Amino acid sequence: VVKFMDVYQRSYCHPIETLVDIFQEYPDEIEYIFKPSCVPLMRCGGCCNDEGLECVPTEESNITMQIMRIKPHQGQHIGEMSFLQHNKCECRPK
Amino acid sequence: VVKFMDVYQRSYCHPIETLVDIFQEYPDEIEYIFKPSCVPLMRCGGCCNDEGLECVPTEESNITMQIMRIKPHQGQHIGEMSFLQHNKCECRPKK
Amino acid sequence: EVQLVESGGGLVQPGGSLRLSCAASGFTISDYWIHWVRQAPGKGLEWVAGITPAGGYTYYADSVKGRFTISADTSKNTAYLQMNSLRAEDTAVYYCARFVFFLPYAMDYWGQGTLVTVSSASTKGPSVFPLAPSSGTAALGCLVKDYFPEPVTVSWNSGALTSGVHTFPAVLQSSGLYSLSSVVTVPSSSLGTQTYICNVNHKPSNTKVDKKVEPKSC
Amino acid sequence: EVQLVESGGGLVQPGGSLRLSCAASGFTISDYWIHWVRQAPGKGLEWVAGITPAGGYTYYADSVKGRFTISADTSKNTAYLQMNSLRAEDTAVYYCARFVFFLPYAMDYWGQGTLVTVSSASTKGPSVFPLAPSSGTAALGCLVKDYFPEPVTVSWNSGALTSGVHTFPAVLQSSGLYSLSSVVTVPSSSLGTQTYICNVNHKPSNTKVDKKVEPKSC
Amino acid sequence: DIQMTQSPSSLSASVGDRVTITCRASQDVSTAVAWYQQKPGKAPKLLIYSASFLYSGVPSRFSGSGSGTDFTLTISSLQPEDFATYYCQQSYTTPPTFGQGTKVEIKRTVAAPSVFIFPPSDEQLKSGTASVVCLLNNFYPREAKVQWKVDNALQSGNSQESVTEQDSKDSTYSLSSTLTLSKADYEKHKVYACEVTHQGLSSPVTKSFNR
Amino acid sequence: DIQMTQSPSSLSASVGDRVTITCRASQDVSTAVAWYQQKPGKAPKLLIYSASFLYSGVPSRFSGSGSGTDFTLTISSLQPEDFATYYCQQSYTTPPTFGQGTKVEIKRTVAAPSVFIFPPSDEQLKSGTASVVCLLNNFYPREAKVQWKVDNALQSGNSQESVTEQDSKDSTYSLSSTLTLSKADYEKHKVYACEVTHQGLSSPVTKSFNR
Repeated sequence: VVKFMDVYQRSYCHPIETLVDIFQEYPDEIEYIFKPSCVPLMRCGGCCNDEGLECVPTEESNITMQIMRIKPHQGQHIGEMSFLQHNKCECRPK
Repeated sequence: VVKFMDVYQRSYCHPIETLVDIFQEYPDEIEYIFKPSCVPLMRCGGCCNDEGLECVPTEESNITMQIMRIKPHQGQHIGEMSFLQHNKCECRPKK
Repeated sequence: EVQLVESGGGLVQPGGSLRLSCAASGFTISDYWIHWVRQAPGKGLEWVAGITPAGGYTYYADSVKGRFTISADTSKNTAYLQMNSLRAEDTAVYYCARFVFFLPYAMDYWGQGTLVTVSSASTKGPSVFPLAPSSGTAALGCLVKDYFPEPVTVSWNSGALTSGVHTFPAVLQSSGLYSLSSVVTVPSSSLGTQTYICNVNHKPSNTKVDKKVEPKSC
Repeated sequence: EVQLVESGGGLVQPGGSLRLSCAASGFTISDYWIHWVRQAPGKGLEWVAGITPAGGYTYYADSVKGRFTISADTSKNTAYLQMNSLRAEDTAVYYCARFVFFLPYAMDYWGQGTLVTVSSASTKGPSVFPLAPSSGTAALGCLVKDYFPEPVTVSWNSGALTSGVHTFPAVLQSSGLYSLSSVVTVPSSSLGTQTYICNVNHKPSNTKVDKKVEPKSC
Repeated sequence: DIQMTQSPSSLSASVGDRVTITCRASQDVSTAVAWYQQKPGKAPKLLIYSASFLYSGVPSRFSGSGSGTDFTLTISSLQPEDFATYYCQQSYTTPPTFGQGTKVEIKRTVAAPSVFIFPPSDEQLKSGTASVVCLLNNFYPREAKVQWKVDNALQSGNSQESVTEQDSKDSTYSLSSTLTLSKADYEKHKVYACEVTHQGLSSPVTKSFNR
Repeated sequence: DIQMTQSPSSLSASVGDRVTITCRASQDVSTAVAWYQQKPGKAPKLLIYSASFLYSGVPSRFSGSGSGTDFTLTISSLQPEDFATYYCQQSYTTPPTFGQGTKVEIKRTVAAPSVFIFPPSDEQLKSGTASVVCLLNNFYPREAKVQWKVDNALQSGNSQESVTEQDSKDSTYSLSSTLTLSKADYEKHKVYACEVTHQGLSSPVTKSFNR
């Protein structure tokens, strides 16, 4: 049974690993299909417990992953793609 | 630089810790505000790399958590609330 | 009746320790977070310690970090502030207070305060001296001289007389001892037939004194 | 021309080991997953080993798990299939093939296959005997008797004679040795003036025979 | 790192006056502000929570308003009992802080002090030190000048003062001044005089006795 | 755990016939099915990927349809070179599995075998045993009966057969039957006969030699 303060601390606005579709980070590349179609990225999430307050980043870094770029019915190559990550988060008014 | 097979494996349908707002789990309790307003649950996420395949649970279990139920301008009490969690996941064809 | 009853302050050595109790009654303490606010002599309220809503982490004022530690025994329904290696500038009235969500971000019940006074000096009881009336209405009183620490209490005819009473704040003599006055106006026809007695109490030195106050020889 | 060249098979004792290579030319192997498929004498294709789209884990057939391990050396552009404590029922032709995403979930290039044959027996080269014609058209041939393991190759007049040639599937004699016949039809006017030589090759024993075939005494 | 600045630091207002205390947070904090009244020495009391809500029990003449950085305690009609130090507090973004406070006193008409002097008790003289006490009684405003004279020689450095908190019915102050000197010094001087100057006095009043 | 069941296991069809092979997954696998043609002993070749797409370079008569649990290979007009074992394969939901396979043979007209017999070599007779070979050349159907006689006594348990894969130009088989026995046995009998029976023979053909 998870104690009140455990839940509160663990649920409040931090960076958490988050599965993000690549297409949405690079909407311009519709000719392509990617494998995997999504990546694990540290992104702000959780509750501000407060309201119109909002859990946003205040510190970012880029991370570079090896991803398969597929041209359907023609070819496939592993190249490198870079993705935005979130190191610190904060609860800010919107 | 993350190697292809790492990303692939780490990104594929599994249970991953997920931050879920309590109100959406419990739509009927709008007279209350909860603290926290969300909880960390293990839920199916990730990609099936495939398509109208979908990442759904095949094994579930409950977990009980201490949540503050608040009646606004009147009072507050820490109660036990129960939440669904996902133990196994699997990519399954859709409808 | 909900209330918060603190205790356990008083006089400590510099470098000594104290632990304040904040006992809840009429409610269950585990459903709240108990914050601690203090106030130095003639200065504003400074927030001290408490679990904060942004992150749920116990947070401490900079001026206090690593010496003060809140705890709580929910079977005693009490919360504590452990205070270590006390500096002279910790000297304050410490309040505990009920931090609440239902009245968003507010503190609705407070304890009465405990005086914590940090000094290497020692408990001294007061000398009590009459302020005899001289020459419609006349003034008399008691000088409550040379006591440490605060506080002192003063009443007149064991509580019967409150009209006209004016018990002044203590002031801090250059010797390190405090001294205050208590004074009362009464009818001049009454003096010499009526009995006026001040009742001094200085709880820290276990000292209680009743001085009769009458017009001097002449 | 993209292709996969395998090698590394041949003969092994039970409990012995072997490693198959699957070399890529004309493309870069790190962009693909190489799977392995095998075919035991006159049975179906059976999937053996390879990384799998649902999860990206190396997966193995149950009959093979704990003994077979794939791997790869990208500087050599080569995939390997290590096979350990091999049993009889691992006897088969092993194919490697290129699993691909751009043709979703398909294998578009395959290796030629290698025969892995698991047996305590050792290499035996064939005896080659004429199958001499007798008395429009006549038949003649070569009996390629008593050899192990497969395969055996047979040609006629060093490749020049290919029409009317029938080289039979080897058959496993109860002795444990293979035997086959290769045969050819020719015009009967031809015999006794034209020369017919069969060229037998048994690469496992490094044996290479040429046998002139012509009508016996008569 | 967040601050809270109250305006003004202090004010005097007549019974009946609309009083507005403002409170300006250097960073945004929604409606997560409360106001507390604190009577001298006593525990603070919750007046207003979440910026505009009136804590149950509190009289209707207290109200709160604002969000973001600027906030306002209003008292529509000031009562004599309302003298106190008012605080805003923020508790929503760390660290929780208070404003400096706004001391409210009640303005009322001028009232001259009644002045009395007390020589030192005979018992105290035995102890070897000697306290002479001067009482200014029930006067407004607070600002009064109290000077000690000994054989008509103005003193300095050898006295202390204390003031009473404002009366809650007539809104006056009271003051005690204690001249302390050794028995010896006391014994070599005859006239001991207390000289009060106040706005309520057309000229300075002097109360004195002879040893 | 997933299975794939092709129908039929096998078939004969004429040059020109539409030939439909079905494949039945026991669970859903989208359009995730490939079809491979394998000629005997040779590496499989990809025909169709993603259930319906024609792998570049493969003739247009081959086509693919289906999704879920039922898929279909179709050869619109069967050619003589299309004799093979055809497989569906499922490689999308682990474990990857193949169908059992479907052997296609080319149905063509009846063709009697040409029958020949060979006596053992003098060379072989030195090693102490003797192989007597009989050829049934270029015939159809496959099914054929070969009997060995030695001075007219039927043989049994001492002969072995092999059959040729179907000819890609003229769709016939051939068959070699080998009679094996000791030199001693071979030396005490005179007549050696091969008795073929076929659909294309009105009555059995017998080719023989006298040692």
